[PDB]
Amino acid sequence: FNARRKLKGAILTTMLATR
Amino acid sequence: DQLTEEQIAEFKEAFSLFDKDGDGTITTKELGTVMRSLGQNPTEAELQDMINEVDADGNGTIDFPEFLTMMARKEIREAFRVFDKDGNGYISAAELRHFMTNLGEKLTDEEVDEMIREADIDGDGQVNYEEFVQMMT
Ligand SMILES: [Ca+2]
Ligand SMILES: [Ca+2]
Ligand SMILES: [Ca+2]
Ligand SMILES: [Ca+2]
Repeated sequence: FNARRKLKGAILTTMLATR
Repeated sequence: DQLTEEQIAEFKEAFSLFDKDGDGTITTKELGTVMRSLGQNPTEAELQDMINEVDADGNGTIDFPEFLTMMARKEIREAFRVFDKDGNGYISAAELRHFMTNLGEKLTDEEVDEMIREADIDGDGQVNYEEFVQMMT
C-alpha cells in the first residue's frame, strides 16, 4: 500500500473535478 | 522538468478514480458522474469540451497517456473543502474514510491512518489546510 499515492491521487481527482 | 515514478503513479491513481468501469478510458459520462458526486454540475457541452481538449487522438475518450499529457502540462482550497466536510479546518481520519468510500474505494483503518500520517506535519493526527497545500506543492 502506497499511502502518498492513494492520498495525492484522490486530491488530484478532486482538484480536477472542481476545476 | 522531470516526472518521477511516484508522480506518475499518482496521476495513474487519479485517472483510475475517473475510470469508473476500469476499461482504460474516461468518457463524458464517467466524468459527469464523478463531478456531480463531488458537488459540481457540468452541462453536456462542458463535458464534451473537457473530453475533447484532452482527447489527442480523437476517438472520443481519454486514455492514460492523454491524461498524463494534460497533467504534466498543467484551486487546492476548493478541494480541501470537499474533504473537510464539517468545515472546521481539520481533515479527520473519519472524514477521509468517508470521502474514500464515497469514491467507491476499499480501505482498512490502518490504511486511512497511514494516509493521515503521511500528510500530518505537526503531529496532531489531523490534516489542516497548510498541510494539505504542502502535500500538493
Ligand atoms: Ca471507463
Ligand atoms: Ca483518446
Ligand atoms: Ca473537519
Ligand atoms: Ca496536522
